[PDB]
Amino acid sequence: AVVTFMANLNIDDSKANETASTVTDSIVHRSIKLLEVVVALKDYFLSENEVERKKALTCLTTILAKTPKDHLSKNECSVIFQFYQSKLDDQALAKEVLEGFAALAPMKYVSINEIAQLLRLLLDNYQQGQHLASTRLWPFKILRKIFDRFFVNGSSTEQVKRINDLFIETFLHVANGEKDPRNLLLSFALNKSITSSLQ
Repeated sequence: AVVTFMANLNIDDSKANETASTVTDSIVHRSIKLLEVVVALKDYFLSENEVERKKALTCLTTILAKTPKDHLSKNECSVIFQFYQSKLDDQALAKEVLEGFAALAPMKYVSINEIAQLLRLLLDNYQQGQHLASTRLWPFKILRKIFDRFFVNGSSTEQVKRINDLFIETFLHVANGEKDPRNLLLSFALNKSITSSLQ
């Protein structure tokens, strides 16, 4: 418990990769530290300033990404809640929760409805891609992972069909405003893949 507390105090000093490796190794080895770290960080971002909130969220997303193999299904479902109420209550920090969605996506203990709730909510309240280069850049990343993991027809379309059609408009949701080449490559590659993959 003391190790988690000192790591959470030191991350405020921006130790960068020093604390990330230690926290991820501890989580992997113990496989029970996820609840301890989330409850320890619960009051960490409770402060009014958004700086503390995003500094906690970036490391939480990093440690979630580095440990996607093992995670409780009920805990997995509980993960989404605080994130989308973080979307709803506060703004100007949703990018970190976008990398959080990208990190929690590879987890395969997701119910048929929970992934449906994710895909429905991710574009509705936020409306990603309104302005600024990165805010329109990350949505391509998150859609790339969500396509590569489960949206692709790995198991045909026995129960995924509901996402398929709507996916079209979210790809259209952030479009007609990309000028830097890397977003252009993202759009071209995803469209080329989706022409063959999608029915």
